[PDB]
Amino acid sequence: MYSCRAVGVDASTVTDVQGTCHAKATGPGAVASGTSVDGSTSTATATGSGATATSTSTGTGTATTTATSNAAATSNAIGQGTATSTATGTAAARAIGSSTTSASATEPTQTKTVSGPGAQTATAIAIDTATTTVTASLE
Amino acid sequence: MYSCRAVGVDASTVTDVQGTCHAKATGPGAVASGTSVDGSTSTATATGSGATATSTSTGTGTATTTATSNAAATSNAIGQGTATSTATGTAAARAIGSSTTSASATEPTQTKTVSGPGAQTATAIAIDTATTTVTASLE
Repeated sequence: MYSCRAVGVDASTVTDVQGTCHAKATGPGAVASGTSVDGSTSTATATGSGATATSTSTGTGTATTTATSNAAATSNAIGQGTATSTATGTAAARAIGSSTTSASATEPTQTKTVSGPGAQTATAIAIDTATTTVTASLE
Repeated sequence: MYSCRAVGVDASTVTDVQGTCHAKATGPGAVASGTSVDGSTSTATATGSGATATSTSTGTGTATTTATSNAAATSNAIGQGTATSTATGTAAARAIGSSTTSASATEPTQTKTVSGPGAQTATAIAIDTATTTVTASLE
Protein backbone atom coordinates (compact mmCIF):
# COMPACT_ATOMS: atom_id res chain seq x y z
CA MET A 1 0.00 0.00 0.00
CA TYR A 2 1.04 3.65 -0.49
CA SER A 3 -0.02 6.35 1.99
CA CYS A 4 0.33 10.12 1.63
CA ARG A 5 -0.47 13.10 3.85
CA ALA A 6 -0.02 16.88 3.47
CA VAL A 7 -0.70 19.31 6.36
CA GLY A 8 -1.09 22.97 5.31
CA VAL A 9 0.99 25.57 7.20
CA ASP A 10 0.71 29.40 6.94
CA ALA A 11 1.28 30.76 3.35
CA SER A 12 2.46 27.29 2.19
CA THR A 13 1.30 24.62 -0.25
CA VAL A 14 2.58 21.23 0.94
CA THR A 15 2.69 18.23 -1.40
CA ASP A 16 3.23 14.58 -0.41
CA VAL A 17 3.38 11.93 -3.17
CA GLN A 18 4.02 8.23 -2.50
CA GLY A 19 3.64 6.02 -5.61
CA THR A 20 0.01 6.51 -6.86
CA CYS A 21 -0.99 8.53 -3.72
CA HIS A 22 -1.02 12.38 -4.15
CA ALA A 23 -1.85 14.72 -1.22
CA LYS A 24 -1.76 18.52 -1.44
CA ALA A 25 -2.69 20.98 1.33
CA THR A 26 -2.60 24.80 1.30
CA GLY A 27 -2.82 27.10 4.32
CA PRO A 28 -3.24 26.52 8.07
CA GLY A 29 -6.00 24.02 9.07
CA ALA A 30 -5.87 22.22 5.67
CA VAL A 31 -5.20 18.44 5.62
CA ALA A 32 -5.15 16.07 2.63
CA SER A 33 -4.45 12.33 3.03
CA GLY A 34 -4.84 9.11 1.07
CA THR A 35 -3.93 5.48 0.59
CA SER A 36 -3.59 3.71 -2.77
CA VAL A 37 -1.96 0.71 -4.48
CA ASP A 38 -0.14 0.01 -7.78
CA GLY A 39 -3.09 0.08 -10.26
CA SER A 40 -5.18 2.56 -8.22
CA THR A 41 -4.91 6.36 -7.88
CA SER A 42 -5.70 8.60 -4.88
CA THR A 43 -5.62 12.41 -5.22
CA ALA A 44 -6.55 14.61 -2.22
CA THR A 45 -6.45 18.44 -2.27
CA ALA A 46 -7.36 20.67 0.72
CA THR A 47 -7.24 24.50 0.80
CA GLY A 48 -7.91 26.84 3.73
CA SER A 49 -8.92 26.57 7.39
CA GLY A 50 -11.10 23.52 8.24
CA ALA A 51 -10.52 21.76 4.88
CA THR A 52 -10.15 17.93 5.09
CA ALA A 53 -9.71 15.78 1.93
CA THR A 54 -9.39 11.97 2.32
CA SER A 55 -8.89 9.71 -0.77
CA THR A 56 -8.83 5.88 -0.37
CA SER A 57 -8.37 3.59 -3.42
CA THR A 58 -7.73 -0.16 -3.93
CA GLY A 59 -7.67 -2.45 -7.02
CA THR A 60 -8.17 -0.20 -10.14
CA GLY A 61 -10.17 2.51 -8.29
CA THR A 62 -9.60 6.28 -8.69
CA ALA A 63 -10.41 8.33 -5.53
CA THR A 64 -10.30 12.16 -5.93
CA THR A 65 -11.19 14.71 -3.21
CA THR A 66 -11.09 18.54 -3.21
CA ALA A 67 -12.00 20.40 0.01
CA THR A 68 -11.99 24.23 0.31
CA SER A 69 -12.49 26.22 3.56
CA ASN A 70 -14.97 24.76 6.13
CA ALA A 71 -15.35 21.45 4.23
CA ALA A 72 -14.70 17.68 4.22
CA ALA A 73 -14.44 15.67 0.98
CA THR A 74 -14.06 11.84 1.23
CA SER A 75 -13.69 9.49 -1.79
CA ASN A 76 -13.52 5.68 -1.38
CA ALA A 77 -12.77 3.81 -4.64
CA ILE A 78 -12.93 0.24 -3.36
CA GLY A 79 -11.53 -2.27 -5.88
CA GLN A 80 -12.80 -0.27 -8.93
CA GLY A 81 -14.59 2.84 -10.24
CA THR A 82 -14.08 6.62 -9.99
CA ALA A 83 -15.12 8.24 -6.68
CA THR A 84 -14.94 12.06 -6.91
CA SER A 85 -15.97 14.51 -4.16
CA THR A 86 -15.73 18.34 -4.18
CA ALA A 87 -16.80 20.38 -1.12
CA THR A 88 -16.57 24.15 -0.46
CA GLY A 89 -17.74 25.78 2.80
CA THR A 90 -17.52 29.14 4.60
CA ALA A 91 -17.17 30.09 8.30
CA ALA A 92 -20.37 28.72 10.01
CA ALA A 93 -21.54 26.76 6.92
CA ARG A 94 -19.73 23.39 6.57
CA ALA A 95 -19.83 21.46 3.26
CA ILE A 96 -19.51 17.65 3.49
CA GLY A 97 -19.06 15.44 0.41
CA SER A 98 -18.71 11.63 0.40
CA SER A 99 -18.32 9.46 -2.74
CA THR A 100 -17.88 5.66 -2.70
CA THR A 101 -17.44 3.20 -5.60
CA SER A 102 -17.87 -0.46 -4.61
CA ALA A 103 -18.87 -3.74 -6.31
CA SER A 104 -21.60 -3.95 -3.55
CA ALA A 105 -23.40 -0.76 -4.77
CA THR A 106 -26.78 -1.14 -6.62
CA GLU A 107 -26.31 1.57 -9.32
CA PRO A 108 -23.55 1.96 -11.97
CA THR A 109 -23.64 5.79 -11.53
CA GLN A 110 -24.72 8.12 -8.71
CA THR A 111 -24.34 11.92 -8.90
CA LYS A 112 -25.33 14.41 -6.18
CA THR A 113 -24.98 18.21 -6.59
CA VAL A 114 -25.95 20.29 -3.53
CA SER A 115 -25.76 24.06 -2.99
CA GLY A 116 -27.38 26.37 -0.42
CA PRO A 117 -26.97 28.61 2.64
CA GLY A 118 -25.88 26.91 5.92
CA ALA A 119 -24.42 23.37 6.32
CA GLN A 120 -24.79 21.15 3.19
CA THR A 121 -24.02 17.40 2.70
CA ALA A 122 -23.92 15.19 -0.42
CA THR A 123 -23.25 11.42 -0.43
CA ALA A 124 -23.07 9.08 -3.46
CA ILE A 125 -22.47 5.29 -3.67
CA ALA A 126 -22.08 3.55 -7.09
CA ILE A 127 -20.44 0.58 -8.88
CA ASP A 128 -18.51 2.65 -11.52
CA THR A 129 -18.94 6.43 -10.93
CA ALA A 130 -19.85 8.21 -7.68
CA THR A 131 -19.67 12.02 -7.87
CA THR A 132 -20.56 14.58 -5.18
CA THR A 133 -20.33 18.39 -5.43
CA VAL A 134 -21.34 20.43 -2.34
CA THR A 135 -21.31 24.19 -1.70
CA ALA A 136 -22.36 25.71 1.67
CA SER A 137 -22.82 29.53 1.64
CA LEU A 138 -23.51 32.17 4.32
CA GLU A 139 -26.97 31.92 6.02
CA MET B 1 -14.27 -11.83 -2.61
CA TYR B 2 -17.77 -12.69 -1.31
CA SER B 3 -20.83 -10.71 -2.43
CA CYS B 4 -24.36 -10.88 -1.03
CA ARG B 5 -27.67 -9.20 -1.90
CA ALA B 6 -31.21 -9.47 -0.50
CA VAL B 7 -34.20 -7.74 -2.18
CA GLY B 8 -37.31 -7.42 0.02
CA VAL B 9 -40.64 -8.61 -1.46
CA ASP B 10 -44.14 -8.14 0.04
CA ALA B 11 -44.54 -9.70 3.57
CA SER B 12 -41.13 -11.44 3.23
CA THR B 13 -37.75 -11.30 4.94
CA VAL B 14 -35.07 -12.39 2.44
CA THR B 15 -31.60 -13.45 3.60
CA ASP B 16 -28.50 -13.92 1.42
CA VAL B 17 -25.26 -15.13 3.06
CA GLN B 18 -22.05 -15.80 1.13
CA GLY B 19 -19.04 -16.57 3.37
CA THR B 20 -18.56 -13.49 5.66
CA CYS B 21 -21.17 -11.41 3.71
CA HIS B 22 -24.69 -11.23 5.31
CA ALA B 23 -27.58 -9.35 3.59
CA LYS B 24 -31.13 -9.22 4.96
CA ALA B 25 -34.07 -7.29 3.45
CA THR B 26 -37.69 -7.11 4.65
CA GLY B 27 -40.67 -5.79 2.67
CA PRO B 28 -41.07 -4.27 -0.80
CA GLY B 29 -38.53 -1.52 -1.73
CA ALA B 30 -35.91 -2.84 0.77
CA VAL B 31 -32.43 -3.77 -0.55
CA ALA B 32 -29.37 -4.93 1.42
CA SER B 33 -26.05 -5.75 -0.30
CA GLY B 34 -22.40 -6.23 0.59
CA THR B 35 -18.97 -7.51 -0.36
CA SER B 36 -16.44 -9.01 2.06
CA VAL B 37 -13.39 -11.32 2.23
CA ASP B 38 -12.13 -14.11 4.51
CA GLY B 39 -11.03 -12.09 7.60
CA SER B 40 -13.58 -9.28 7.09
CA THR B 41 -17.33 -9.16 7.89
CA SER B 42 -20.14 -7.31 6.08
CA THR B 43 -23.67 -7.20 7.55
CA ALA B 44 -26.42 -5.22 5.76
CA THR B 45 -30.06 -5.04 6.97
CA ALA B 46 -32.84 -3.09 5.20
CA THR B 47 -36.51 -2.88 6.28
CA GLY B 48 -39.42 -1.16 4.54
CA SER B 49 -40.00 0.91 1.40
CA GLY B 50 -36.99 3.01 0.27
CA ALA B 51 -34.49 1.28 2.62
CA THR B 52 -30.98 0.71 1.13
CA ALA B 53 -28.15 -0.84 3.22
CA THR B 54 -24.70 -1.31 1.59
CA SER B 55 -21.79 -2.92 3.56
CA THR B 56 -18.29 -3.14 1.99
CA SER B 57 -15.36 -4.69 3.93
CA THR B 58 -11.77 -5.74 3.05
CA GLY B 59 -8.76 -6.93 5.12
CA THR B 60 -9.95 -7.26 8.80
CA GLY B 61 -12.70 -4.59 8.50
CA THR B 62 -16.26 -4.97 9.89
CA ALA B 63 -18.93 -3.06 7.87
CA THR B 64 -22.46 -3.00 9.41
CA THR B 65 -25.48 -1.13 7.97
CA THR B 66 -29.12 -0.93 9.13
CA ALA B 67 -31.63 1.07 7.03
CA THR B 68 -35.34 1.44 7.95
CA SER B 69 -38.03 3.07 5.75
CA ASN B 70 -36.94 6.12 3.64
CA ALA B 71 -33.22 5.64 4.45
CA ALA B 72 -29.76 4.73 3.10
CA ALA B 73 -27.00 3.33 5.35
CA THR B 74 -23.51 2.76 3.83
CA SER B 75 -20.51 1.30 5.73
CA ASN B 76 -17.05 0.97 4.13
CA ALA B 77 -14.50 -0.89 6.31
CA ILE B 78 -11.45 -0.61 4.07
CA GLY B 79 -8.61 -2.91 5.21
CA GLN B 80 -9.45 -2.50 8.95
CA GLY B 81 -11.75 -0.98 11.60
CA THR B 82 -15.48 -1.11 12.41
CA ALA B 83 -17.75 1.03 10.19
CA THR B 84 -21.34 1.07 11.54
CA SER B 85 -24.24 3.09 10.08
CA THR B 86 -27.91 3.14 11.23
CA ALA B 87 -30.50 5.26 9.37
CA THR B 88 -34.29 5.53 9.88
CA GLY B 89 -36.53 7.78 7.75
CA THR B 90 -40.25 8.38 7.10
CA ALA B 91 -42.22 9.27 3.93
CA ALA B 92 -40.87 12.73 2.82
CA ALA B 93 -37.97 12.74 5.35
CA ARG B 94 -34.98 10.66 4.12
CA ALA B 95 -32.23 9.58 6.56
CA ILE B 96 -28.73 9.07 5.07
CA GLY B 97 -25.87 7.52 7.06
CA SER B 98 -22.32 6.89 5.79
CA SER B 99 -19.46 5.38 7.86
CA THR B 100 -15.95 4.70 6.53
CA THR B 101 -12.89 3.19 8.27
CA SER B 102 -9.62 3.63 6.35
CA ALA B 103 -5.88 3.80 7.15
CA SER B 104 -5.99 7.23 5.33
CA ALA B 105 -8.38 8.80 7.92
CA THR B 106 -6.96 11.40 10.41
CA GLU B 107 -8.86 10.31 13.59
CA PRO B 108 -8.96 6.90 15.36
CA THR B 109 -12.69 7.41 16.17
CA GLN B 110 -15.50 9.49 14.63
CA THR B 111 -19.11 9.36 15.88
CA LYS B 112 -22.05 11.33 14.46
CA THR B 113 -25.60 11.15 15.92
CA VAL B 114 -28.25 13.17 14.05
CA SER B 115 -32.00 13.44 14.68
CA GLY B 116 -34.62 15.95 13.50
CA PRO B 117 -37.65 16.68 11.30
CA GLY B 118 -37.12 16.54 7.49
CA ALA B 119 -34.12 15.02 5.63
CA GLN B 120 -31.10 14.23 7.88
CA THR B 121 -27.54 13.07 6.96
CA ALA B 122 -24.60 11.83 9.07
CA THR B 123 -21.14 10.92 7.72
CA ALA B 124 -18.12 9.63 9.71
CA ILE B 125 -14.57 8.71 8.55
CA ALA B 126 -12.05 7.15 11.01
CA ILE B 127 -9.01 4.81 11.27
CA ASP B 128 -10.57 2.32 13.78
CA THR B 129 -14.23 3.19 14.54
CA ALA B 130 -16.66 5.20 12.39
CA THR B 131 -20.25 5.25 13.70
CA THR B 132 -23.28 7.13 12.29
CA THR B 133 -26.85 7.12 13.65
CA VAL B 134 -29.46 9.19 11.75
CA THR B 135 -33.20 9.64 12.32
CA ALA B 136 -35.39 11.80 10.02
CA SER B 137 -38.93 12.50 11.36
CA LEU B 138 -42.06 14.20 9.94
CA GLU B 139 -41.72 17.98 9.26
